[PDB]
Amino acid sequence: VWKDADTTLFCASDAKAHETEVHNVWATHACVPTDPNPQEIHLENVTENFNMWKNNMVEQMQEDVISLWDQSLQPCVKLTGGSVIKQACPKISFDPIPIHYCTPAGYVILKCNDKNFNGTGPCKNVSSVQCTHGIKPVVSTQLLLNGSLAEEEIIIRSENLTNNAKTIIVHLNKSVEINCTRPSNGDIRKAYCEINGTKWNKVLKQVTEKLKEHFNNKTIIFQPPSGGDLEITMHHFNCRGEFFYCNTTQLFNNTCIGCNGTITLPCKIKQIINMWQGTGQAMYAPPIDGKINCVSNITGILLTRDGGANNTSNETFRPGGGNIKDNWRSELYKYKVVQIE
Amino acid sequence: VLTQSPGTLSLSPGERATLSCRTSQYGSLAWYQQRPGQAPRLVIYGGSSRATGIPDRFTGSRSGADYTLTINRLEPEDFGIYYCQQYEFFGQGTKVEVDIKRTVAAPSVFIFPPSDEQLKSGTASVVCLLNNFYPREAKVQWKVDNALQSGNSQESVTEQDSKDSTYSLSSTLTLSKADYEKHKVYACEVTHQGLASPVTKSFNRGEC
Amino acid sequence: QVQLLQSGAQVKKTGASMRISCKTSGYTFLNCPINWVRQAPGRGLEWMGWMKPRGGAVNYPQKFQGRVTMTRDMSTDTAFLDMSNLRSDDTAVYFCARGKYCTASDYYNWDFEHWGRGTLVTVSSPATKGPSVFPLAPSSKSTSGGTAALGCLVKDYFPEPVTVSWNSGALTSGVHTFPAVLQSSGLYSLSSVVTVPSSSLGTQTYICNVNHKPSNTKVDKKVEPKSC
Ligand SMILES: *[C@@H]1O[C@H](CO)[C@@H](O)[C@H](O)[C@H]1NC(C)=O
Ligand SMILES: *[C@@H]1O[C@H](CO)[C@@H](O)[C@H](O)[C@H]1NC(C)=O
Ligand SMILES: *[C@@H]1O[C@H](CO)[C@@H](O)[C@H](O)[C@H]1NC(C)=O
Ligand SMILES: *[C@@H]1O[C@H](CO)[C@@H](O)[C@H](O)[C@H]1NC(C)=O
Ligand SMILES: *[C@@H]1O[C@H](CO)[C@@H](O)[C@H](O)[C@H]1NC(C)=O
Ligand SMILES: *[C@@H]1O[C@H](CO)[C@@H](O)[C@H](O)[C@H]1NC(C)=O
Ligand SMILES: *[C@@H]1O[C@H](CO)[C@@H](O)[C@H](O)[C@H]1NC(C)=O
Ligand SMILES: *[C@@H]1O[C@H](CO)[C@@H](O)[C@H](O)[C@H]1NC(C)=O
Ligand SMILES: *[C@@H]1O[C@H](CO)[C@@H](O)[C@H](O)[C@H]1NC(C)=O
Ligand SMILES: *[C@@H]1O[C@H](CO)[C@@H](O)[C@H](O)[C@H]1NC(C)=O
Ligand SMILES: *[C@@H]1O[C@H](CO)[C@@H](O)[C@H](O)[C@H]1NC(C)=O
Repeated sequence: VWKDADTTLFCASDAKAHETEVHNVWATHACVPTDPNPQEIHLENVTENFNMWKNNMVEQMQEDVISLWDQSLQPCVKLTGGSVIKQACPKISFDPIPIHYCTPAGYVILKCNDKNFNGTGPCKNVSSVQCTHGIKPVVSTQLLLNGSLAEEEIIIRSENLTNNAKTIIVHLNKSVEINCTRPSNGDIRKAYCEINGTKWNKVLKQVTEKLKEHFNNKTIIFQPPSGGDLEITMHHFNCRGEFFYCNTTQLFNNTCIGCNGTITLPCKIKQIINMWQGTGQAMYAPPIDGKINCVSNITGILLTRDGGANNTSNETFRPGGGNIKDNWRSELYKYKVVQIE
Repeated sequence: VLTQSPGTLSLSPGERATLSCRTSQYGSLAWYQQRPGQAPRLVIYGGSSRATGIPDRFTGSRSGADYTLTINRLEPEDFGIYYCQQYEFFGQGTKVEVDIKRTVAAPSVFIFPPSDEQLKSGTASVVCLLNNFYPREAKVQWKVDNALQSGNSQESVTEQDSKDSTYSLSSTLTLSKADYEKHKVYACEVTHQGLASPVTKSFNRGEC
Repeated sequence: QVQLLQSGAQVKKTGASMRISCKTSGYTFLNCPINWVRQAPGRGLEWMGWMKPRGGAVNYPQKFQGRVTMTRDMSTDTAFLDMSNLRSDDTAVYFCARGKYCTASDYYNWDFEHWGRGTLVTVSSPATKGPSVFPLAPSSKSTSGGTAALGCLVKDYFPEPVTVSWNSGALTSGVHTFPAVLQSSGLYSLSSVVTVPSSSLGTQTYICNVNHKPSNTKVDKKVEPKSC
């Protein structure tokens, strides 16, 4: 017998103790080695309610990634008040590694195995696991990168789609690569990301079709963000320790969703950033020399739907919704912690 | 999205007010009370839960798409416009008119010609005062040489008087000096529940 | 205690921009959205959008896109509503509002238990103008029984408000000061009257004191029986 409970989880990973890469370093002291003998047990005739939007595992992951970033990033200067803090800022080795979250004695993680589970409500096929799968703590906005894919159809996740204040997480069933590079050796901050537009627009078409299922049949249209800091009006991510900000206007092209080869998004590597962890600005050193390149899988999209639209027969979605916790939610949605009684 | 009814409810203290909101869409429904010149106040949320400090004579209920706010044992301070809400959308509002009940009292009516000062400045305002009446409903009809005037006056009304719970109302007829001088008899005719026949106060231009 | 403190009324010409602040306190500003709702005559309550202090993400209905900007100052936990290219029909009371339920991990935006007091914005081509103050003289036809009606007509001012007292505050009983009316000229008018014993007309002076702070205009108007 068990019931929904929160408890402090621990983490596990395949971190190498000799690595310099900062996630490895962190995990070497914060986590144990990945479960050498993972056991997943199918719970017969058990239906369980899940709610990815109220899941303390998300809170705990957020706390760990904040801690990882706090101890790993080395900004030349950190601005918070009031307080200007200067320090050495050598370039670091930065490449997220998968982290597993595991329950301590007397608790277990239930896992939802329903192929098209949207993140809330009953799950009919439930198993128990000692640890989650390995989740890379990729911090990004607009586009979810390097995550898992939905098994079957594209899934729309939201605590309530009719509620425009709730972020929408689109879970792709096919990834689309995004290939970002700051070429070797003008302007060393200028970069760009290349996306195969043919593949992208196809997927985006499929996304609009799933959204259409949830919204009557309304015309689904994408628009650029209505406002916000650069971290949320651009697709923001960290590649090789450098902070990229890429303009995604071309990625949400309604004309090509109603016509493309390669889409190249203009990016900038920024030294002056707003920190995701806690309010405050940071300044980093100029980009490292050489070819800087990250090829990532787009595995999900965060969206916000325009409110007030009862005149129109359309629904309008803009990239961006929510906060970095939703990145973890996008991977933790299928899990919940339960206490054994 | 949200259709409220009736448009206005005119009720006495102690009576029951039943306010309806019909929804067309999904989502938690709230009711707000907005008293004149004040911010709205949440009354009901989630169809039937009462917001902090809302007296228990306010109750919300739901039948299919039809939501109702019942205000039992109405009080004067329940005067205001009530809005239902669902997410970002608001109904058009239902005005609940309720005030301190007292006995019917006819207005005392006074008419004031324009001042020589204003006249010198080229405009003529004629004022009709209806003093200390109850209930609030009153009709003023300006007449100029027996011609009923419409659309060239404005009026406003005080709040219920702290001592005697009556209202007063002032209406202002404005003309150019040139138009004012074209006519002789200026009259305001007042209709009110406390009067068996309309009351008229008048003056002839020029003679005091 | 959750508090939403709004800035004061504003008056704007058409084509101008306005900015209103909503200084929050009593909770962690970051944790939930701030909403703006306007109360425009004829149009009940209308939501203008929300703003999440984290990142300043926003959501605007289409009709306000391009003119509304919702922003914040994280250092002072203050939200702002900016609206540009104002027109006459932007005249309204603007409220900030926050949901009842707001925690570090969850919120429900829409049950607006918390409202700022409202900020009036009037948009008008009128320019500030102090009032003329005309007497409403006590007459034989302002007199019946033992009582006379007299008053002041405070005409053609912009913007609101004016205040009036009688006899520097020494006369309050029997005073009725009416709500101002907006004339088609775009100027306001208001009347203040008082009923007094008609025997006092020869011996008590009656003065209405009118104050129009927006134009820094004060007037003391003596009101006397018409010398006829
Ligand atoms: C669960 O119920 C199914 C029928 O829905 C039944 O076939 C199965 O035996 C049940 N599981 C048990 C008894 O463990
Ligand atoms: C339940 O989910 C597990 C894990 O994906 C899968 O192996 C199994 O076939 C599923 N069973 C059913 C009946 O869908
Ligand atoms: C992805 O999901 C959509 C339905 O949302 C479906 O039409 C499409 O075939 C799926 N693609 C793959 C590769 O599974
Ligand atoms: C997902 O889960 C349940 C299905 O039982 C439904 O109540 C909920 O509204 C669904 N949400 C979305 C975003 O489809
Ligand atoms: C990414 O783009 C760079 C620059 O165009 C190119 O040289 C490289 O081959 C690309 N990598 C992949 C995996 O497509
Ligand atoms: C782009 O994607 C489309 C769709 O899968 C594919 O046909 C095409 O080969 C891709 N182009 C390149 C250069 O990989
Ligand atoms: C993205 O690019 C378009 C066109 O170049 C520009 O209009 C838009 O403002 C840009 N968006 C951001 C967030 O910089
Ligand atoms: C959107 O895609 C259409 C398709 O041809 C193209 O003409 C247009 O330039 C694109 N605009 C942006 C900003 O992506
Ligand atoms: C995604 O994973 C690839 C392969 O491990 C890595 O090279 C890339 O940097 C990752 N992208 C991000 C944004 O972490
Ligand atoms: C949208 O709904 C609101 C609230 O029900 C209403 O005031 C407004 O007139 C509607 N707009 C339309 C129907 O275009
Ligand atoms: C969706 O909103 C409804 C209120 O209409 C609420 O009862 C429900 O809990 C919400 N769903 C989720 C998953 O939060």
